[PDB]
Amino acid sequence: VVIANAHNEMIHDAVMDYYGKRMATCSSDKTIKIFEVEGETHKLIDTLTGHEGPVWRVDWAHPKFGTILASCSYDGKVMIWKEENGRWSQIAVHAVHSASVNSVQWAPHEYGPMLLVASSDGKVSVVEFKENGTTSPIIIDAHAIGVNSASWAPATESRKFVTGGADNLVKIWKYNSDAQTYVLESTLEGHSDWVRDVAWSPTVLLRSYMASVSQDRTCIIWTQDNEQGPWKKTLLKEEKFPDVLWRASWSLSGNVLALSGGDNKVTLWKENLEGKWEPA
Repeated sequence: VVIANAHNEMIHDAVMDYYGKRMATCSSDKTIKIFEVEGETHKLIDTLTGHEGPVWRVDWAHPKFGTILASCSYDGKVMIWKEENGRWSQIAVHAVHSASVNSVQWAPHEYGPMLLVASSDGKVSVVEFKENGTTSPIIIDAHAIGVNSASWAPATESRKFVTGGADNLVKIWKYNSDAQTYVLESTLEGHSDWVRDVAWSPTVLLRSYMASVSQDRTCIIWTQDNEQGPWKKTLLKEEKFPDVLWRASWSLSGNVLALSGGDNKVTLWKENLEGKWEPA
């Protein structure tokens, strides 16, 4: 179902609506594109523009609040646009960070219309969209050099999300009505280089599963069982993948690992009966 040459500039992200019927591509050309996919067809609708620097990542909001797609660019700003009347418009612009923003994912509709922003400005922001338009932002420093990922943890307070460091550190953050904002929990060390990406699973089974990919060219699957329980570092393999590792994605169900390399190859992984990993 290829959509050959969607952009002019190299593409940095390919995400779909909750109903895999409409896509969203973003590139360096500072532009994002909306799509329609059927059997093998690709209808190109609008092309989102207002981004000064290369767009990095984008994320589809839950249909619960209509059609909304958020994008983050080098321009140190993340922007969201809705699709009222089949015509794409820019609803709000979030630019609190001072430097590139490399990741932006939406919170489980349960939580609400929340967006988690992680900038290379070393900080991270949490923003929910009220009514009138003016939101109440929440920012908290998260890493030394910077921040590269900010995946969320499923619903359960009890609001958690993992961060990937520019300083090689993976962290866990849980809300706190007494602290007024998300505070640190874990600080799982493991990578020798920078944490390129970290995604948290929705697999509600007995134990929690977290993925961490990095310039150190390895994935460390962080498995923990309960509050007490510490996270068990686990090398996806006791060798190095020839190139870096940029993305890690969790399948809806069946909990399978989508590990987008850098050697330009995508690999899939599963945890056999023991607790190790194998292809698919």
